[PDB]
Amino acid sequence: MNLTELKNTPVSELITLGENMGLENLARMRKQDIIFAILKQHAKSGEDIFGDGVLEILQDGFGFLRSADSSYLAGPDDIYVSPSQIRRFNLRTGDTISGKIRPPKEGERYFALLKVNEVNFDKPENARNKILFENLTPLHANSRLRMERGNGSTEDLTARVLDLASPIGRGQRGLIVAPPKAGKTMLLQNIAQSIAYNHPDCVLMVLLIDERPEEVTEMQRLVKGEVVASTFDEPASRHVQVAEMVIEKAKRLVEHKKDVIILLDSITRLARAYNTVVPASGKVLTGGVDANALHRPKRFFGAARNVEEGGSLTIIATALIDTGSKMDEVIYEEFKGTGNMELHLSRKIAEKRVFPAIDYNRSGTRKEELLTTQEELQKMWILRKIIHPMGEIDAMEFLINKLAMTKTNDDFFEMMK
Amino acid sequence: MNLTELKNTPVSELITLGENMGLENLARMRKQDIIFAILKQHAKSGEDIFGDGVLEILQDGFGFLRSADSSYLAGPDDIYVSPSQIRRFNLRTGDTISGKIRPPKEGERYFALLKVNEVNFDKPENARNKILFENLTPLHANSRLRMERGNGSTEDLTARVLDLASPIGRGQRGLIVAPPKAGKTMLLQNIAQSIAYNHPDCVLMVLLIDERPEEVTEMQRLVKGEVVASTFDEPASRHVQVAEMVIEKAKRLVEHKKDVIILLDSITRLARAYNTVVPASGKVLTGGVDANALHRPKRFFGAARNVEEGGSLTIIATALIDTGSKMDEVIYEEFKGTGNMELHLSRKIAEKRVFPAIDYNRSGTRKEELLTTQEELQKMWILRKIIHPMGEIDAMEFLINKLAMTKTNDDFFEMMK
Amino acid sequence: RWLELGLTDEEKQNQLEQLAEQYDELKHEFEKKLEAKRRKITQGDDLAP
Ligand SMILES: Nc1ncnc2c1ncn2[C@@H]1O[C@H](COP(=O)(O)OP(=O)(O)O)[C@@H](O)[C@H]1O
Ligand SMILES: Nc1ncnc2c1ncn2[C@@H]1O[C@H](COP(=O)(O)OP(=O)(O)O)[C@@H](O)[C@H]1O
Ligand code: BEF
Ligand code: BEF
Ligand SMILES: [Mg+2]
Ligand SMILES: [Mg+2]
Repeated sequence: MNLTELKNTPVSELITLGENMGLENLARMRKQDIIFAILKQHAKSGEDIFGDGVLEILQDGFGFLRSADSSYLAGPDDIYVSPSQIRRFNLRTGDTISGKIRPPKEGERYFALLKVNEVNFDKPENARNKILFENLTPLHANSRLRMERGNGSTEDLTARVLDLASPIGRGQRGLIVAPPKAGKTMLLQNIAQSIAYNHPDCVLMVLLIDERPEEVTEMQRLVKGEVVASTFDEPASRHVQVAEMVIEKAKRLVEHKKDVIILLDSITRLARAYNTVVPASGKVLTGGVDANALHRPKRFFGAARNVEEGGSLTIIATALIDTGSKMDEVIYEEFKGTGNMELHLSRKIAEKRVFPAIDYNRSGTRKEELLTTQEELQKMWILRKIIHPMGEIDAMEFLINKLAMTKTNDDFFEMMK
Repeated sequence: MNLTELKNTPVSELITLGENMGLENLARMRKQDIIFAILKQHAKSGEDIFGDGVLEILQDGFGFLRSADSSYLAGPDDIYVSPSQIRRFNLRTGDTISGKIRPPKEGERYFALLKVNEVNFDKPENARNKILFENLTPLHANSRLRMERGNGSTEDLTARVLDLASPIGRGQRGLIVAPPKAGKTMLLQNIAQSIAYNHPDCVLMVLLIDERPEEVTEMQRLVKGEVVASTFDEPASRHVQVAEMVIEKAKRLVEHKKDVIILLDSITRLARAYNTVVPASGKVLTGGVDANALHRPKRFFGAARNVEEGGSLTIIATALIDTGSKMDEVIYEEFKGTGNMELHLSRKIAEKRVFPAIDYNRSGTRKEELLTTQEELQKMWILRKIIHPMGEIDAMEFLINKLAMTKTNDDFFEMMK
Repeated sequence: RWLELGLTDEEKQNQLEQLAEQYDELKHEFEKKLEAKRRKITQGDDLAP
């Protein structure tokens, strides 16, 4: 029996199945131990059990295989793995494992793994002959990501603006600078829809840290991807745990020659969690910030790169400004000269209800010559020269108003002449 | 005999009844043990006894049923419940129980429960087949709360301003940012009166933490609701106890498909109580704050949501600023990007005696499109555009002066054109 | 473990409730005797000044 099958089931179907099995009232307790108990029963009377998830190594040597629907949380759903696997197949933190499991025997409460069927959607034999992550040779953005769908709906134009404001490719670092109440949420939503529609081949992951559960719920069932998130009713331990697990999963997946693109919103809340979870090293900055509290966020942001040997990792993290604290400014200043794809969203345009509010003049992308052709980049330069002397609001006014009538971006370039 | 009957009686009537019974002088001691002793007598010679309250589970397995008029406090008024009930009906922390009780026998001092008559105003059979709280599917605000009464008295206009400044619906999170001496007390009072007058179907609860007893007294007998509060002459244990009990009661009640709306003033004092009651975890923030001291307040604030399956939970917590401490700013900064309904009360307008002092420019509500019609929200946008370029004081001056003559809000929208 | 059911409430559930109440009283009395014997055999003895 597969675990992900009972995973994609709602709680009501689990309740109905447990009542069909004729047991103690299972609807009373957690979905976690609901699945645990129904699995224990169906495995008392049932086949080999099958399961899948992502592995995290403990300091005891053993490992835990956890689910992304539980956002990689500790509980009875986890699969225990022995260090003997981590010696035989030499398992690692963040490996996508899928294999056979069994009930725990006398005194045990965690399902034990039997035989690894797929390691990162690949062969264990081929799991040995792999390349290390930092041992790779990074490179600039080589292949551009097509965000324009070509239909021109009410929201798709938003993505089109990006296609002429800051082109993104596999291996690029994107950083969004926006104050609160600027419309970045559905900005990432439309971006994710477009990159999932245009490229169903690259595995797409999003990250929500200290976000409201409403957006988490509406996102985890609207776009494609293992939509993993971290709500604010948990301490910084869980947030940094999601950070570790998904960043290691992306690292292993690009090591397996796959293009991974990670959507984070926001990087400032994650860095604040990093600060409040890391022990104090004596050196305080302005606003209660540790110098070592930015080391791991810098690692998380710089993990993205464009591999020469194969695969790529592109990160798009959003940053908050203009919200008053000391940490927001110190973090945004520390991260300004890090990413090579700035996207500035000025609230001065969002206050006029002109969406998307994009600061085209203060935005840009370095090494953008390796993403578009000569005439494409030339048209981009000419339009930037045309719109730069204009202000902010009127700039986006002209951009959106002229992209409203024409429907393909190259046609917009043509008509702009 | 019902307990709530003797509960709603003043102390003088209890004294008269005890003297009519011909016993030792009962007026000498607590209302608590006054009711205890008169119940012991009337139950020595009387029917089955009846009682009602909210249940809290102890770490011994048993539970205590307490009263909200005593703000869920420990004392002789409590009803002892055995773990056998918590196995049979599987009782829970925060269940509204009402059932039959008896005097305690030899050596016992707590009234024992006999048979549960109503569990959360519902059937115990139907108390099994229920849905778990976090297992629910949250959603955005779907149904808007009508705060306008339509009479236009001296204070009702205050609520009307909210109806055009930040619309609230079932499941929304409201956070009030106001310095001391800004008129938030009767702001919540008028809001509670309006939502109790317009919607007598949803159970309405308020929360006062570290508040003066005068406001507690004047509130517990002016509006409808189980007005539970926590005065500062008790330590943080009692305050966090009220927090637990009423939040669990609201959770169970929305689990029973009921709309619960919780009024808290203020969230900063409750968070300070949480900080001073939680043990230190080593990590200190600016101002003696624990990182884990905000975890449970964040849980309390994020518990509110709009359920898809049925019922809803809306929280309106007030926050204090500009009072000098480190905790107030760190807490308000931590809670800024949490709530989706900001209400800013600037003291700069309250100093001019212009009530209500509402920062309309710095206030707003996300996902406000799911609460009003197209033309309503359009008129809201046009008026926001009209009043935004104005200052603060003059903005509220114009708002209040133009809402003074017209009496219905849509008529105000019409006349504003 | 399933003393509790439901059918023809008006009198059947009344008798079942009377029985459940008697059972709860019996369990409470047994727990009282248990704790009494416990505190009796575990109380601090007096030996000498
Ligand atoms: N493409 C759009 N069309 C219409 N309205 C929009 C569009 N984008 C944003 N909005 C408006 O902006 C608001 C966005 O709210 P929110 O997602 O909280 O903004 P942010 O994510 O920037 O904080 C909504 O109330 C919506 O009415
Ligand atoms: N709607 C109103 N109607 C009449 N008086 C009001 C109103 N709102 C505020 N006030 C005045 O403001 C004062 C409120 O004090 P208080 O409730 O302690 O404010 P805060 O809680 O902000 O310190 C009262 O003396 C009252 O005269
Ligand atoms: F989601 Be908003 F930008 F706070
Ligand atoms: F209640 Be006041 F604002 F001190
Ligand atoms: Mg947003
Ligand atoms: Mg006050």
